[PDB]
Amino acid sequence: MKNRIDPELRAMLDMFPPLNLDDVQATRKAMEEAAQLTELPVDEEVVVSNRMVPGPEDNPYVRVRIYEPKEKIEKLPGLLWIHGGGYVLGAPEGDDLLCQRFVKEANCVVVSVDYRLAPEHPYPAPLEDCYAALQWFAKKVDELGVDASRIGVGGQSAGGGLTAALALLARDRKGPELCFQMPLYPMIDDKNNSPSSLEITGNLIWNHDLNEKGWSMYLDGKNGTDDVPVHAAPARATDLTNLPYTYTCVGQLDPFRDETLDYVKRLCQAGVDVEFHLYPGAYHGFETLNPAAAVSQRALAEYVGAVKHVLNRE
Amino acid sequence: MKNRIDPELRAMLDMFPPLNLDDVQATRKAMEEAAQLTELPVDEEVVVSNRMVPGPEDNPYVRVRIYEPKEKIEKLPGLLWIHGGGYVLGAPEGDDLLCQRFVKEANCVVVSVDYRLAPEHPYPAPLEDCYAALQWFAKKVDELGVDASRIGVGGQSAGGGLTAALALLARDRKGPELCFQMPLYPMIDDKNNSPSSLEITGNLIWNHDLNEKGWSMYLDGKNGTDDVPVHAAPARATDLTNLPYTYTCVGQLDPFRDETLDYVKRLCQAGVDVEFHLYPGAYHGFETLNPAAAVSQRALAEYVGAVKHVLNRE
Ligand SMILES: [Mg+2]
Repeated sequence: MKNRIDPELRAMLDMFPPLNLDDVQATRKAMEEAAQLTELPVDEEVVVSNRMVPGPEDNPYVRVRIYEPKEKIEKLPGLLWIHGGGYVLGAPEGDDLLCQRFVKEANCVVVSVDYRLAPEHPYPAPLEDCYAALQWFAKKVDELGVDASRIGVGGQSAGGGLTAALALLARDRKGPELCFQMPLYPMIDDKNNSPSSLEITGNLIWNHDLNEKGWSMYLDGKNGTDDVPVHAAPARATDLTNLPYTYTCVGQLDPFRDETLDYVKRLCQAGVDVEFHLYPGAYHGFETLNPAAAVSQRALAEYVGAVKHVLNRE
Repeated sequence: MKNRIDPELRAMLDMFPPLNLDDVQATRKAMEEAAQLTELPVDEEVVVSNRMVPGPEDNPYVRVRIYEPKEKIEKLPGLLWIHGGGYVLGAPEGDDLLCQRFVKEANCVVVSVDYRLAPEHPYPAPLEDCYAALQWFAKKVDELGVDASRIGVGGQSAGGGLTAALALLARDRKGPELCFQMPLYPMIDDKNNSPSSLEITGNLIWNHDLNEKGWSMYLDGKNGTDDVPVHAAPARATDLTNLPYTYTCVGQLDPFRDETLDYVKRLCQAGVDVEFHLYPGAYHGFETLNPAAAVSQRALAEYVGAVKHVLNRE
């Protein structure tokens, strides 16, 4: 698709080998080796810690990674953050730069979830870990210096899917209150049969074949069948009423373009307040892979600004 | 729920006397008298001129209003601008401030069409006047100091519908080349039956009842029937292939929300480059009516920036 891709995004596609989910163990080991080569500096304005918190009943405690301002004088809003990786890869540490940016620009506390991964822990384990982390965050607002009426949830890709699912689950459980959801370019349609999901086939970071493998591992082979609940695949939701204010965005060359457009359309029809941005010439994860690109800098500034505006509004 | 309107947009909406299209002749006479009580915006960096250009067979001359930089030392891109007004109101002069902004920020020549209005001149008259203006603009690029490979078209509301229609018509006629289309919150679906159209019924600048009247006058009572060509109502297009790079945006509380989302989706599926922004809490024409509002300033800067980016790239 070379001619369709923004020129500032092309060079990074050649710079890294196409992702492979035929060997998930090997892919995770490779990503962890990459992570060790690229360690962030300490940012002196943001204090980062890990904590073990009670998990879902009869399940392991959940690790969360907490980012807070070095100086707290007044009560702050909160953001639950959920990393991506197809439901099968990833760790909170991968998103330290962005979480530190949300703390500094939104003046908030971020709690990032180390959810269990598929295929070892399929649905509902990853979502229940996110829900346990949200319960802990709401319960500990005293100690964190947070306002429980100003907690939102956000994430990218599979983490965006878990964000949209968690907003539905917390609504349905009269669960902790959420003031905002930011399901960025979210993996929400297990059927993998939208035109955009079918069209994106090659080395464009995420594609139809990767999506098929991630959904198969998350849903233990029930992907695409009638035996998939709304909380596993939010595209299946028919009742989107009484969900939180939503910000999302997607690149037009992301396989998730069409499911994202459809979710936005249905949220608006359900009376949910939505801001949505479709970016031209842009593939999945463009803004994380190409930080120097003008379109990446516009996209990052806008969704950091959404967190700042919505979590702090009167 | 008026609580869903952005607080910065509320005060102008209560001062807005609700539009009445039961007597279009009386409404135009009123708007022209209002215009005469206020001097038109001038700008020392922009030179404004009026020209009569050959029209369709129907209307041998069409007036265009031309905005250019005071200092032209190189070849510039061009923007054909199409004002809004429901197909039944308006004149180029109403958009002088925004056309001057495109000249100054995009460093372009703007040609704004004084198209014939419905119901006196129903479809196809308004679109054929725009097409005649585009033919003249392409023909006179050497005289205007414009690059024929860098001409776009843009407009708002009914002008956005004419923009989308003119991109289809120029494609179909192998008509002058367009490098960009900017059909902002465009009036493109004559059926007036989308969920967003039925949702927006009150005093929110444009609504279901006004939309029915504008379409009935533009299409001489054939609105909603099988007797409506794609060039009269671009929502009817099934072939969106080979259309120019598109920017569009819409407020969530605009009746055009759903038809705008659906056209964006179909453009992307046809392989057209598209940027789209949905703004929360925002009604039709918010950014023109509320220049002080933060969401207005973001929206205006983004679509002025799209003109600048797309007309000057490569
Ligand atoms: Mg299948």
